[PDB]
Amino acid sequence: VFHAYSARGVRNNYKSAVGPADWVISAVRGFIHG
Repeated sequence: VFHAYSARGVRNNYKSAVGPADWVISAVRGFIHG
């Protein structure tokens, strides 16, 4: 399909994974200095 979707919802769901992404990325950069 290519209309029944909702980009405004897909992205809105992405910004979510971004929340924890800070932890994951934080652990990466945090371990780098480890």
